[PDB]
Amino acid sequence: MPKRIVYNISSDFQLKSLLGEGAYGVVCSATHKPTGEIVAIKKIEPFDKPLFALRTLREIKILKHFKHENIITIFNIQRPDSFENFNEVYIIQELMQTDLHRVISTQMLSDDHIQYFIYQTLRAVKVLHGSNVIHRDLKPSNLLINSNCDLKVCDFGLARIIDTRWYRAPEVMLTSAKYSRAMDVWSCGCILAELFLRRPIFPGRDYRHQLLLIFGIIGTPHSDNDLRCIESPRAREYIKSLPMYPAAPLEKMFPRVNPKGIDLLQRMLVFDPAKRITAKEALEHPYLQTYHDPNDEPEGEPIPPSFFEFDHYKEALTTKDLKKLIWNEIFS
Ligand SMILES: Nc1ncnc2c1ncn2[C@@H]1O[C@H](COP(=O)(O)OP(=O)(O)O)[C@@H](O)[C@H]1O
Ligand SMILES: [Mg+2]
Repeated sequence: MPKRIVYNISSDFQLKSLLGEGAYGVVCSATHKPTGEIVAIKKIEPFDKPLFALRTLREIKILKHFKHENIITIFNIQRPDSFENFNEVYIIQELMQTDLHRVISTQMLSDDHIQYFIYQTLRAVKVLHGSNVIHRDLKPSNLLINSNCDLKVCDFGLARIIDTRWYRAPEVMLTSAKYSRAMDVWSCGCILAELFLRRPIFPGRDYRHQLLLIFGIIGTPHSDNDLRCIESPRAREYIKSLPMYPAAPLEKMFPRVNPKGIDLLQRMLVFDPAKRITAKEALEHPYLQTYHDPNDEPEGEPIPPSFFEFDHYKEALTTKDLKKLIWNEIFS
């Protein structure tokens, strides 16, 4: 518990350990004295840029609205004592043991575990997509895991309601990419790839490098038909200035990996977003039959765009505007 970590929270809590520290959030476990229960508290200081406040608002509205076995459970949100003093947001949630990035880099995983993790990740993506929400930042560190391997997705601040570059879909990097469910499926494929390979599959240093590593594996879109899904004719030019790589032979690349797993993986890492398998289909794929239960996979209920009506504001919301919005979401 670095001393330089201060939480203006109810004294009922005793900070125990530091679990994460970024430019947006800081997460620590903490004991709740009245019950003895250990929890996790995500502290956010969102009022220096509108971007951080928008991210904060989207994240708590999502966490307060969604209830699903594979979505992190929120217990409550600290109640600020006054509006003037309100400068930090403290989200109190169920404590999880670790996250998938930590497991992947510290554990050898059996096939059964890889199947179960990717399965739960897809089950969460399905309910979000069914509710017309795309996460947009799916990666192993945002997949929380506890001892019995239950997985729960977290970090919902970048979500959007429809209509790290290492896990980003190519379409997102070639143009003013439209938000689509397919970009989450692409990240899911990068995560499945990482589970098999035991390290990230496309660790690009920059945008150029990233595309280089990507086509290296899936094949360079050659024919016009392939590039017709790319809006910016210049973007198409860029692609053509690339080597014409052939789709790598994954069975030979991952000789110790379950073939069905390989098959599912190639249906996810497809250049053309429209040709990418959907979350729902992926749950129905043979690789996951041990876990698939079409009567236990919530389809979701549509959320209107007005749920984040502020994402469409013409004259960009002021920080004070955003502060009242966050405050009202906390007290409701
Ligand atoms: N509920 C939780 N239980 C245990 N660890 C957590 C929990 N929430 C977050 N963490 C840890 O904190 C890290 C960062 O949290 P995250 O919510 O993704 O915030 P950030 O926006 O900073 O990435 C995670 O990668 C994980 O290791
Ligand atoms: Mg995160």
